[PDB]
Amino acid sequence: DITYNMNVVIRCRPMSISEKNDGAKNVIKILENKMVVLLDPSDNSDNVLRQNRSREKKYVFDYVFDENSSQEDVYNNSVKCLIDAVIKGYNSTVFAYGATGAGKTHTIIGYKNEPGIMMMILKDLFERIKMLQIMNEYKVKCSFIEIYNENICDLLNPSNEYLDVREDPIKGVTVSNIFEVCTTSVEEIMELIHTGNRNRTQEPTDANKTSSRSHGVLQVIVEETEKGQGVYQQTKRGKLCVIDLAGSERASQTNNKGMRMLEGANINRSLLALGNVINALVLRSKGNSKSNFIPFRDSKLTRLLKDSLGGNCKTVMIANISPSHLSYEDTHNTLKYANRAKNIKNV
Amino acid sequence: MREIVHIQAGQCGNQIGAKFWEVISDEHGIDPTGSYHGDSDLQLERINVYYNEAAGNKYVPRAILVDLEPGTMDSVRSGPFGQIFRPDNFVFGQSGAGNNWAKGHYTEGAELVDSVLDVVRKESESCDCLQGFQLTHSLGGGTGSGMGTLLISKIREEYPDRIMNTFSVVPSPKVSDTVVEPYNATLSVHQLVENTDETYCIDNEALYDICFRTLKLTTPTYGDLNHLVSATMSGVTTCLRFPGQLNADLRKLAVNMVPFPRLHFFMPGFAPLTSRGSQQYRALTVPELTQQMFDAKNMMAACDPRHGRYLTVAAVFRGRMSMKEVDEQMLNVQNKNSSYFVEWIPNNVKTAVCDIPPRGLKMSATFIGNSTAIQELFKRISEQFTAMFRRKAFLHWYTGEGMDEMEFTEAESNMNDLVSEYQQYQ
Ligand SMILES: Nc1nc2c(ncn2[C@@H]2O[C@H](COP(=O)(O)CP(=O)(O)OP(=O)(O)O)[C@@H](O)[C@H]2O)c(=O)[nH]1
Ligand SMILES: Nc1nc2c(ncn2[C@@H]2O[C@H](COP(=O)(O)OP(=O)(O)OP(=O)(O)O)[C@@H](O)[C@H]2O)c(=O)[nH]1
Ligand SMILES: [Mg+2]
Ligand SMILES: [Mg+2]
Repeated sequence: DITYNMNVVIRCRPMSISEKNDGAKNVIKILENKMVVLLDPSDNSDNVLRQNRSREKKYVFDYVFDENSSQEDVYNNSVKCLIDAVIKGYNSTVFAYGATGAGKTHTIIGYKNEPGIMMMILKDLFERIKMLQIMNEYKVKCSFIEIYNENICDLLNPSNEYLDVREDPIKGVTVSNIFEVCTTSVEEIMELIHTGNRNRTQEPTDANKTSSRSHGVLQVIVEETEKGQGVYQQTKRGKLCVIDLAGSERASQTNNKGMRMLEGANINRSLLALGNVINALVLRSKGNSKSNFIPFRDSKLTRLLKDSLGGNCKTVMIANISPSHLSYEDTHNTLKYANRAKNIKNV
Repeated sequence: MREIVHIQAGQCGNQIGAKFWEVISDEHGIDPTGSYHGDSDLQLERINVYYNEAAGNKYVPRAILVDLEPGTMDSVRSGPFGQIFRPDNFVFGQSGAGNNWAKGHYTEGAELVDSVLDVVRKESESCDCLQGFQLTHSLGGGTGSGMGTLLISKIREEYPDRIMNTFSVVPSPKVSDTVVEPYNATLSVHQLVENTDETYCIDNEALYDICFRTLKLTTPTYGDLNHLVSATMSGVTTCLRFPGQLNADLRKLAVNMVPFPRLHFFMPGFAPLTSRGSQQYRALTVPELTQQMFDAKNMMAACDPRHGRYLTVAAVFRGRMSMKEVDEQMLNVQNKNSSYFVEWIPNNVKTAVCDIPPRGLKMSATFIGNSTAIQELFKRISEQFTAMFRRKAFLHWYTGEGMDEMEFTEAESNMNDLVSEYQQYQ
């Protein structure tokens, strides 16, 4: 019963001083909340090009955030309802996406500095939960893992090294040997995660000093019971999952290091697997004739996220792009992926 | 350049490997001592793909022989061609696995495996540019299945960018040799799904059918059956060993035949196949070979290709042939049998041609098909597993080797998913 719901939003970073100093032109314009235009900077020297006007490349979103959008604005207008879904006993999932160097980590997760929407996600989670806790005891557990070359690192507790995925009785997915910290405040989980970021595999690549080589996956479980512990309870374990997708890579022209080529391929493969999983879930949600298996099997990322992705859950794709023509190609591909993540012709 | 590493695991696997080696040595003009006594310079040009050159003008298979029992090793060493193998490349245990996947994968096999790993690392170091690995084994027992799988996992971890090929003899439906075969197959298939790039599904029942119906052979022995498998094996890698007009190696074949990561289970085939009597009343021509290869009754997997669709098929031709004629024949087969080919992959056929034919024959062919009918093989196995597992039959033995029920649940789920995926793409 796939009733998959995914909102797709995107954050346009403000043009940086470096981009301005390098002569960057504004390829990105927002026409509406629903749409973004990427002005492909063609010379248009031919009559055909002048007639076709391929410059106006449109992409479909639920909410395009402009250059002035902050972490608080992205939170307030996108993930806010996903947090509510978890509070109410459902799962939800947030995916950060874009070419490496796009600022995905800072917009969404942070790293001590730049709290990201993750801080905002937890901040409201805990205020609402602490209030609800008066009647229904809550245990907000938190795990943080790394999906790298299809192996899973325990980021909160690296002594478990690289782990597999297993099916639960009633076939949900568990990562073996993962540390789960029961918390009461955003300060605890946020610091826990940011500390966990220290154990992530990252490298100083040409496109990004801190390029993630892996998908950073947060799993916050809002476990609840009526405080009447001696009673039979239909408890809930809603999972608020946030994924820092590994940045897309086409930097292999210079990243000729054996491991970077391996990592690059596995990253791109699994980003595409996510894409295919999303396309399948959307098609089933739409109720198209494509009755078949959702290919969660194609990656560890999707196998694990299956538990939220195939049900009555709220998900969100948050992409990161630049207005500069100097990175037109990266913005183009980032927008293309996101457009395909949504698959709705409203634009 | 482009060296392949051969691994043989468990009795059946070893036996098949022996046959394979015998054929290939003959092909390259190598005698039982390791000395080259061939005529053609083409036989030695690419000798390094399968052989290491030892001191004093001798050649030795880049082969590792593995078993949990020593008897098999002895049997191999005493065989015709037994003396060609490097003595240090025999890695044997003393206990055996007793048809228990857990013994092979977790216990006895675990103890064994480090030696094997050490050997194969050395073998890799020796070779200038190893393209990958070929493992010959079965899924139904303990060693080839459990130990083999373990070995594969280890290999892939150290060589994640190299090509991983398995020739897996699968349990047939009717001819069930053992009682726990379903368990062993299920457990091993799961592991294969994640760690092999291409898996050649060979089935004993189908082989028997070929021997009885097509060769009209009065008394098939395992050796005879093995010969067929060996021929098929030789076919795939002919492009690495000889010149040709259109050349395709292990990687090229995989890329053309595997459209989705998990769907890498092939039904292989070989042609021509005739009796002694029916040799005279036949045309040695490409149309006839083509006709033979595409027939359902010439498949070495017990699956009806007419029960599914071909996703992709690779044909590898050996001998002096006109390319046009080859192309015509392949187009004709796809046009005439439209309903057996998936319509959303135009030109479902990949062709490769090697100028050097096998010995005794002027023309020969090898077939590799990715057919949606392979689901039948998985489905039956799944069913049998369910039948056992529902009553927890024979579970205790496996659990005594450290295995947990949950693994079984996982594997079964995985296989089911795989089956579903095949069905949907049909
Ligand atoms: N096609 C062939 N199949 C074989 C051959 N020998 C055995 N088999 C098949 O394989 C299965 C028996 O497998 P094995 O003897 O290889 C089990 P193995 O020695 O690997 O582990 P143990 O459980 O430790 O004996 C069964 O289906 C046989 O019918 C052979 O020469 N050719
Ligand atoms: N006209 C002509 N076409 C050929 C010949 N050999 C191969 N082809 C065609 O070339 C295409 C296949 O490409 P190849 O040149 O074999 O491949 P390659 O350039 O070696 O590339 P890889 O092997 O993939 O590295 C097909 O369209 C063949 O029909 C030839 O001798 N003459
Ligand atoms: Mg044996
Ligand atoms: Mg070529």
